[PDB]
Amino acid sequence: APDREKALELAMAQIDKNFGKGSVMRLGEEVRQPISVIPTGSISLDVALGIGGLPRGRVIEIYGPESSGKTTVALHAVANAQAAGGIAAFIDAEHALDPEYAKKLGVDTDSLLVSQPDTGEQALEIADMLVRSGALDIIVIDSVAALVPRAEIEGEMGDSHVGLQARLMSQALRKMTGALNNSGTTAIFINQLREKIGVMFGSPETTTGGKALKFYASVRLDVRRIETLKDGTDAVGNRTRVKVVKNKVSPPFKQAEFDILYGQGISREGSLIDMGVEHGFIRKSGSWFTYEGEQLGQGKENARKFLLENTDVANEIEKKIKEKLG
Repeated sequence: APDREKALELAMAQIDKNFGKGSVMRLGEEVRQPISVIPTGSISLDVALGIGGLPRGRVIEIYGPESSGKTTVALHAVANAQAAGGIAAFIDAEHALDPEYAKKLGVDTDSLLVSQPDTGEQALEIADMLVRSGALDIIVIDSVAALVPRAEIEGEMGDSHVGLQARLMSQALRKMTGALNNSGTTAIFINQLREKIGVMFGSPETTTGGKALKFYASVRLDVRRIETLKDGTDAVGNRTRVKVVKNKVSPPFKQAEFDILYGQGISREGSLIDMGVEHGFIRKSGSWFTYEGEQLGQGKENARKFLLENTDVANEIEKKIKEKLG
């Protein structure tokens, strides 16, 4: 009771000191303030990070099977970082990006830097100096599994005696991190995979590069698709679930879900309905959503419709959901 809580709180103190920001931390803390934070679009995922958005000046890794929604976030994370006089850079190595879409999210493509490395070392060296500049305030290495070494991509082997794509990543991230912090340029890395089977086995290892990325990232996000959608017709989109499996700026293991419409991507509107009920700020009168008095409609997408008609009631519902959490 006495000397205990006393010796502990003290001990941890002696820890964070010679060990980064919050090395140790109880899963039920309040967290301080990393101010610099990029809205991830989805608010659900925002409070999830505890800090409300991606911690600026750090390395983020969004990993998950295909069709999940990794970039959608990343992109948004850019659409926001941008709509604030920010400069974004997109180190593409998958040659898989669709402006039309990234435009409907809020990215200023025309003003978006987008390189296309021919080798791994290249993709990373670029991001390095393209970081020192203190200009960029967010870069997005698209596809870690794609950062193939000059070697394997130069016939001379595919491996033979190495761990290159691993030795590679490590080397980079290393001198790549110290520089990120200074320039305060948060860096997102997209990881590619294939989903579960009830209980995970698979390859938490890595696409031989992410091994290091694990220890260097300050936040890691497990973006898995949970279930598709419908509303009379066929399907307007996927609902996705993100499990923040690591976090050195707030408590980890938090959850967050939200809708990705095949059209506009994230569904702010609907993202409110969900957190609207979970926070009582809106109620259900039997599949008939209603916000104190006036009903929104029968069915999430219907209330989404109505919520998508008038910005006011929305900004209001938003207004409250945010004050009940900070």
